[PDB]
Amino acid sequence: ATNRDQESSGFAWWAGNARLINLSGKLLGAHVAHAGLIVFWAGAMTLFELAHFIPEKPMYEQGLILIPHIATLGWGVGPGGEVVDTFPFFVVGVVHLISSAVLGFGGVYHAIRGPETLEEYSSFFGYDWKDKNKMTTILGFHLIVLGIGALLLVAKAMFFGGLYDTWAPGGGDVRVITNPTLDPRVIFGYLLKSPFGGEGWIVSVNNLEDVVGGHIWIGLICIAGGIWHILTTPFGWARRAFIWSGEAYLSYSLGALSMMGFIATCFVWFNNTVYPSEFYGPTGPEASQAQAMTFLIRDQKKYLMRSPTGEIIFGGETMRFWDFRGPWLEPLRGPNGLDLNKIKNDIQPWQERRAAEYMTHAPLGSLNSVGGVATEINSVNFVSPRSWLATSHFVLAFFFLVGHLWHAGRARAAAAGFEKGIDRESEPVLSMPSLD
Amino acid sequence: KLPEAYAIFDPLVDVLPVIPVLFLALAFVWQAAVGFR
Amino acid sequence: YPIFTVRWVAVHTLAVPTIFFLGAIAAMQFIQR
Amino acid sequence: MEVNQLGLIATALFVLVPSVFLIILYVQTESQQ
Amino acid sequence: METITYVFIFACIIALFFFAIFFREPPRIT
Amino acid sequence: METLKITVYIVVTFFVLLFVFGFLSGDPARNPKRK
Amino acid sequence: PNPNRQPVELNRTSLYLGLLLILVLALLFSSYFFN
Amino acid sequence: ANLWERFCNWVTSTDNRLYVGWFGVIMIPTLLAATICFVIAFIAAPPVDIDGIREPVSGSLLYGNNIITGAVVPSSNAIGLHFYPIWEAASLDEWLYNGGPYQLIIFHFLLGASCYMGRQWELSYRLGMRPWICVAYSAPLASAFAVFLIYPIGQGSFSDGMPLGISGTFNFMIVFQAEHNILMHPFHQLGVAGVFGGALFCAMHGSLVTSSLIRETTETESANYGYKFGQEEETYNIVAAHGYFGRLIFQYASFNNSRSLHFFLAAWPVVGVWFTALGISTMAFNLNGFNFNHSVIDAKGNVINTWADIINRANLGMEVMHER
Amino acid sequence: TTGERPFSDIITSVRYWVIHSITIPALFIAGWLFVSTGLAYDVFGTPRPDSYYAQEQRSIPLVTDRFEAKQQVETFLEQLK
Amino acid sequence: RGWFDILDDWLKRDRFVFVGWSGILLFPCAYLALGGWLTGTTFVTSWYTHGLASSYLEGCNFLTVAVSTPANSMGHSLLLLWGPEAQGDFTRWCQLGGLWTFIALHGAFGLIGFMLRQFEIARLVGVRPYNAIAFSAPIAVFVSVFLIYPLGQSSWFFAPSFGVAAIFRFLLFFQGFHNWTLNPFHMMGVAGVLGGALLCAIHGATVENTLFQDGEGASTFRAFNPTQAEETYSMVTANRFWSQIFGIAFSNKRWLHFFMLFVPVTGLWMSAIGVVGLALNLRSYDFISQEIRAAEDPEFETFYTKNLLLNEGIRAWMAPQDQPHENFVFPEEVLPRGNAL
Ligand code: CLA
Ligand code: CLA
Ligand code: CLA
Ligand code: CLA
Ligand code: CLA
Ligand SMILES: CCCCCCCCCCCCCCCC(=O)OC[C@H](COP(=O)(O)OC[C@@H](O)CO)OC(=O)CCCCCCCCCCCCCCC
Ligand SMILES: CC1=C(/C=C/C(C)=C/C=C/C(C)=C/C=C/C=C(C)/C=C/C=C(C)/C=C/C2=C(C)CCCC2(C)C)C(C)(C)CCC1
Ligand SMILES: CC1=C(/C=C/C(C)=C/C=C/C(C)=C/C=C/C=C(C)/C=C/C=C(C)/C=C/C2=C(C)CCCC2(C)C)C(C)(C)CCC1
Ligand SMILES: CC1=C(/C=C/C(C)=C/C=C/C(C)=C/C=C/C=C(C)/C=C/C=C(C)/C=C/C2=C(C)CCCC2(C)C)C(C)(C)CCC1
Ligand SMILES: CCCCCCCCCCCCCCCC(=O)O
Ligand SMILES: [Cl-]
Ligand SMILES: [Fe+2]
Repeated sequence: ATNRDQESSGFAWWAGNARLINLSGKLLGAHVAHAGLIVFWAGAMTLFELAHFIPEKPMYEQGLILIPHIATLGWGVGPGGEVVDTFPFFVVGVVHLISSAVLGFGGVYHAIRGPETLEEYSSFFGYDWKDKNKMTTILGFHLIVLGIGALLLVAKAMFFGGLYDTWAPGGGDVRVITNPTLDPRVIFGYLLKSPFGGEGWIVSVNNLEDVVGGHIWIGLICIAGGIWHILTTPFGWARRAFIWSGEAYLSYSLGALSMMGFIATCFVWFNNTVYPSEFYGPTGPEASQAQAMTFLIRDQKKYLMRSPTGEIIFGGETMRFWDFRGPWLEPLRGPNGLDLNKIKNDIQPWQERRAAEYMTHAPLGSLNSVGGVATEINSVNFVSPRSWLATSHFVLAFFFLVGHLWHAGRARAAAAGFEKGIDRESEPVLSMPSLD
Repeated sequence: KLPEAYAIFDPLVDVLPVIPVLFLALAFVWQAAVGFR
Repeated sequence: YPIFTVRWVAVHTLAVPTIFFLGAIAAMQFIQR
Repeated sequence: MEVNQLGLIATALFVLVPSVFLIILYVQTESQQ
Repeated sequence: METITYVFIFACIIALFFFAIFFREPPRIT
Repeated sequence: METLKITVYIVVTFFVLLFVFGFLSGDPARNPKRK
Repeated sequence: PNPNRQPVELNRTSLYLGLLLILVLALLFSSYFFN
Repeated sequence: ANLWERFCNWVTSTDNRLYVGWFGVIMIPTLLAATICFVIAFIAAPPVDIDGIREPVSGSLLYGNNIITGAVVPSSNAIGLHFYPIWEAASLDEWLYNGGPYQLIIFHFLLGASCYMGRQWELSYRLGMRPWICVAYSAPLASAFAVFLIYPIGQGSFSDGMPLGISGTFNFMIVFQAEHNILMHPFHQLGVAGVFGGALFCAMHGSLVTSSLIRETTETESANYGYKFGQEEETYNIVAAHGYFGRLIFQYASFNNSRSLHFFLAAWPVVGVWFTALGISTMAFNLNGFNFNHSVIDAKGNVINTWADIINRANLGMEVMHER
Repeated sequence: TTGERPFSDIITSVRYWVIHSITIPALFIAGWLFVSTGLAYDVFGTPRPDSYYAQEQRSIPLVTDRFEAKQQVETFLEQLK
Repeated sequence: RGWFDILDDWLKRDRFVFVGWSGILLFPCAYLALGGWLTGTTFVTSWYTHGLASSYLEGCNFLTVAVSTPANSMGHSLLLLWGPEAQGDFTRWCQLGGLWTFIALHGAFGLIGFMLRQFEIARLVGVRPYNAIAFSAPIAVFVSVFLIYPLGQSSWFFAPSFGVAAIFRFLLFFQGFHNWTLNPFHMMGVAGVLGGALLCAIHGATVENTLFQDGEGASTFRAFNPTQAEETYSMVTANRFWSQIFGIAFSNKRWLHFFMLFVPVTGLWMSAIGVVGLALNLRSYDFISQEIRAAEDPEFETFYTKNLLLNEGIRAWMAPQDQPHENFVFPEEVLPRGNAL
């Protein structure tokens, strides 16, 4: 029971995982068992969702968040988001469950039975947190693995059946991307766009060619950076800029993950390309514009406005959602805005069906899963999957920002040596001159 | 729905996603066995 | 170690109606509505 | 605006009378030694 | 005179902030 | 409007560069205990 | 002479706190005094 | 030394009356800009067409407002979530009319308050302190982000952000209750538990420490003079306070550890306010509070109202009046 | 402290669980029979799900007089009967 | 020794739960208030007083159960079980709202007993009774809201009903009818509560982050001894930190803890004073100058005028169901709507 009590380790039970900081084998076991937990949730949740999936009904009307992820990859779906077969969903769930059993076995072995420290057993797997070269080597290996994953998404898009394109003409279809955007100007212009209204930063990616080209760039960049970090040591500015300890690296990862969680919240709220409205449901702007367009064709068989910069837009409060772009609306949008005569005599039945269906499913609901306004009776059970994903990931991103602050401060204090409190005989403020 | 041959194990699937949460609880149970040392 | 203490009285005046009420509320959970 | 005019003197007295009081006490504290 | 009164009280509060920060009685150890 | 935009961009760039290069100028060394 | 008389004290911190209380109360209640 | 080392030593100096630091070299200009713009807008800003329907709302003192009713009106609904600096408007009149000052103030304030949190960490590092005061400050900062940034992002317009005024804040509260039923949201209930418990435990801790002060004075002088700044001995008997509080409820409900007690004092309102800020953000993505309308039906199908139905009636009354 | 046997000793004792393996089910079944037999509706005057409204009317039976509210409640209970 | 002295020694004997002389008032009254609330929320309806279901037996949950106030026609009757309204019948007593007055009166005397318990324990332990002084503020809130406010109004009906959603209704009622947010006494109450929460968080975090290293463990909680004479945290370092961060800082620990006492207690007392004003409908509903300006100028619109419109909407849409004794029949055309404004 070495380092498994407060007296030897210095950490209480509620900080008991902090006893794993200098125990590489048990730390690896904790990580592998946790990865097994993640893959287990993926497999089990996919099997649960499939067990409760009605393929005829839309996915967003049944509270699914994992089946839409597989469907966006072009697996088991056809034109218009229709589910041609459900077997690949089952395959994904089962393979994840089995792989999670394997990872759980490895995690339990390394945490319980295997060597407590990996340093004496293997020079390659043994690591010290202060060894900057070994940290950069492990970071390089993981960067190569991440680049391979991005290229796996690319390979799925170009060769293994393609991806679901909601922007495909006729109402969206599974399409093989043959011409990805390799031009660095477009790809990094997405990085250089403003995050505000009408611009939307990388969330405003609106075609799969840009998505696949950006993933080609990301995979190549990650592989190159992985090779670079295997081959090199940190420079002097890097060594003087950072704290080099396990808690410090954890805090850096926590800050990165918090930022990524906020970005994913905005992606699932605004983007309808990598989160198609066929599976995930309409966005809030999408539902409002669908309401305006449907009531317009109702009243013509609504109102129009002029916008701050002079474009023909839907009138009303939905003037705030004039930057919305959707596959069912772009055929109607002309050079100066929504071409009204082109609404009158170019409207297609699939566009009207999409607009009415997206009218009825605005992303508004309650915690007890009651749809509609908060002042309305409980006759409709619909909270949008976009709402669930955005809310949950904002909560997680904020708490991970808090964790980043906690661990970054603690890492700095522990590196400087006052994380346990102020030394009574060497209190720094006493040596400092008084402010006045 | 699941494929039909798996349908007899439909209740088990209905409890599968909750299993990681119990893992968290298990840690406290384990600590309760060791007196929270 | 006596049994009929002040602590026993406080615990049981909070405990006996608690179980009575819990049984009542469970029987309420099986009301047909 | 058509306010109550007395509000002005009210506000002024509400500022002046207590604050002056404190100032008096403070100044006579500083002159003691 | 209403706006004048509000701005005057606010300015007095800001001046009091200045005097409370930079002209405080200094805390002395022991 | 454009002169104001350039002025604000210059001011913001100056302060942000001050922040970034100040935190790169041996900031972990500036504690009272170990360095 | 009366032997029950004692000196009265108000430190500068109490002066600042009392001035803050009076001025903030005046800022709060002035709109209602004007009405 | 060169100018850069002298500047770095001045910036990170603990001998400055107010600490600057690098977070402070961002914090001071942004907060000064936000403060100056707020004071000027609160006194003298022209009316703002917040709904973009040519019906401007007057918020400044010069246009017929007092301290209570004055506000900096949020930017126009026609602006939405668009970035609206001064140079993006054709004129200063157009920028003022569309609520540009609100955007300037809130962006500068959010940046300055984030750097205030960073500056709190920075000074704690320079003084050899433990670093987690900034973690406690992250709860009101999260609340400010929720009401000024996250709720506009979820609803799609900075016109739905909280106005910078007292009556505007009340308007924000009432419209929020109308649209989201925040009172029936458990995150807001956790926030209310956080603030009520924080006030309770603040009064409790203050009264227990004041109750057990050690006699060092006479009846003719204030007891606060019994404490010397920087004295080594404790100024109150924590054992006597623990004995009192243990006899008040029972012995196991009383903290004998002052460090555990002060951690609890930090943790309760901070966690509660974290949850209420997250509640505001999650209702920004329209995940609203519990509905419970028509939850009791008789045998014949007639709805039997509850208190939740009265709440929903009030919410509908607010809803029909805040629209158009 | 205070001369009472600690709760940790009692809840880990065999005899405490022997006593409380009978009394607690008896109280639980007492509450269940209080609700399920319908005695609670009669004791507290809470209307049954078919007893909110009279068969002919759809008016809420509010009491309107201070000193005849008892007779008013009884009249409502008669007209639903 | 005399029966009084022997009883006094028995009542103040050290045990797990202190009894004292105040226990004779506190324990029965607090037990009866809590038990009455649980009984009412579990079994007792509000059908005859409010036209509402408010018990678990009717199908409500924890958020929506309440012991509701008596009917408005009861007036300010004590509604005793043996009184002229219930005439000894427990069932009619429950149906008429007698449980509300039971809980309110027993809770009031229980709060009196708890404050006397604070005084008694402070006397025997030997500490100053500042906890009782601080507890005067919750008592002031309870007396102003649950007793003084309905006594100033028409009946017990308009007091808060003892429940979660019923309290939420009480909040919305005060907004719609009193404009209680505009009241400066409520504003000082809000400042007191939020400042108390801020003081709690800031003082706890400051103490936890200025601790002296008194132990070798990385968990600092075990580095404290209750009987130690030294301070466990550095007041000098905390003062320096807050002086350089905020401009000002506490330098006197005794003044700090008195201030922590003072802020929420004063806030709650101010809010109680405002609630007394609302008991007589003496509210800060409006500013007369802005009313005149809005009457003479149809284009004048501030957030205060929008709040007045929202209050009018609350009143007209909630009054027929929240006040069913008045028999309010509001046709659709008289209900205020934004699209007719
Ligand atoms: C994702 C969650 C997670 C993971 C992976 C770990 C992992 C670990 N913790 Mg830990 N912990 C956690 C959450 C977690 N913890 C939480 C939430 C708390 C707070 C209560 C703690 C508190 C805590 C303390 C206080 C300590 C640890 C310690 C440890 C390490 C040694 C474990 C040991 O010897 O236990 C032995 C326990 C057992 C043998 C009991 C059985 C446990 C097995 C592994 C369960 C397996 C079940 C599963 C179904 C098996 C599937 C197999 C199948 C695939 C074939 C280990 C790496 C210790 C440490 O740091 O060591 C130095 C230590 O002292 N933890
Ligand atoms: C990848 C993420 C990550 C990792 C690896 C760590 C790792 C660590 N953290 Mg950390 N932390 C994180 C994220 C992370 N943290 C985040 C996001 C926050 C902000 C909330 C924190 C806040 C935090 C604090 C405040 C502290 C740590 C500490 C620690 C150390 C010991 C942890 C331990 O034993 O916990 C044991 C685990 C528990 C006691 C369980 C906690 C239960 C959680 C809070 C509630 C879960 C609710 C759940 C989602 C829903 C309900 C479940 C249901 C069953 C009821 C360890 C190095 C400690 C430290 O500094 O040690 C050096 C410490 O004091 N962490
Ligand atoms: C993060 C993952 C990870 C890491 C770093 C390690 C690291 C280690 N393991 Mg371990 N292990 C893991 C996961 C991991 N394991 C899992 C999941 C299991 C369950 C199957 C095991 C089961 C296991 C056993 C039973 C033993 C080890 C041992 C060892 C040590 C020596 C291994 C060696 O010499 O490899 C040399 C290199 C190889 C054998 C080549 C491996 C090639 C792999 C299998 C191909 C994988 C392809 C691809 C990456 C798969 C992606 C999966 C991913 C997406 C989830 C070393 C410290 C041994 C030990 O502790 O020594 C005393 C030992 O006896 N491991
Ligand atoms: C998981 C990813 C990861 C991580 C953790 C690291 C970690 C590291 N890299 Mg690195 N790297 C990576 C991937 C990664 N790399 C990849 C994929 C590549 C290939 C492009 C490189 C190429 C690379 C080079 C060429 C160098 C490093 C270096 C370093 C070290 C110093 C880090 C530093 O100060 O930069 C912190 C970041 C900055 C100083 C950039 C300025 C900060 C700007 C202003 C922030 C702007 C972002 C803002 C928040 C908005 C976001 C959107 C934006 C795109 C507009 C550190 C060990 C250096 C080193 O020491 O080499 C050994 C070095 O010279 N890396
Ligand atoms: C700490 C003890 C305590 C206190 C202070 C109260 C206080 C109260 N109870 Mg209460 N109660 C208690 C314990 C207590 N109760 C217990 C233990 C029970 C359970 C049996 C009850 C059950 C109960 C019910 C069922 C009801 C009350 C009610 C009341 C209220 C009005 C009672 C009244 O008018 O009596 C006045 C009587 C006295 C003050 C006694 C004075 C005795 C004098 C000093 C001695 C002289 C009397 C003389 C000897 C008798 C001669 C009579 C002869 C001439 C005919 C009041 C707030 C009523 C209520 O809340 O209505 C809403 C109600 O209906 N109580
Ligand atoms: C660059 C960093 C940013 C700088 C921010 C500057 C913030 C200024 C803080 C307030 C200074 C004035 C304090 C006077 C009072 C003063 O000088 O007090 C100083 C005093 C020092 O206490 P000691 O312990 O030294 O006093 C012990 C005995 O002498 C008791 O009398 O501190 C306190 O009592 C703190 C509690 C009151 C804290 C008051 C905060 C109120 C904030 C503002 C509220 C009104 C706003 C109205 C808006 C119109
Ligand atoms: C270290 C540690 C820990 C942790 C642990 C862990 C975290 C683990 C993991 C684990 C895991 C992660 C596991 C997993 C498992 C799994 C399994 C074992 C599975 C299997 C599967 C199967 C058998 C399948 C089946 C089927 C199919 C085929 C399909 C259809 C459906 C069904 C389901 C029927 C804790 C915290 C406690 C604390 C202390 C120590
Ligand atoms: C896939 C995709 C794509 C692409 C993308 C990309 C291309 C990306 C990249 C990205 C990137 C490329 C990023 C980057 C980032 C960075 C960062 C985020 C940074 C950070 C930094 C830091 C953190 C620092 C800090 C500091 C300071 C400030 C000072 C001194 C100290 C220190 C060092 C701490 C697109 C959209 C087209 C389309 C869709 C899909
Ligand atoms: C009124 C009246 C009376 C009285 C009575 C009494 C005194 C009663 C009692 C009663 C009682 C004494 C009852 C109890 C109840 C209880 C219950 C019903 C409970 C519940 C619970 C629960 C449900 C739990 C919860 C929880 C918590 C809070 C935390 C954690 C989590 C959970 C959720 C588990 C007399 C006859 C004298 C006279 C006439 C009138
Ligand atoms: C000190 C900070 C405040 C700065 C505010 C500056 C406002 C300047 C407004 C100038 C508008 C002049 C427009 C000229 C023509 C144009 O280019 O649009
Ligand atoms: Cl409004
Ligand atoms: Fe304290």
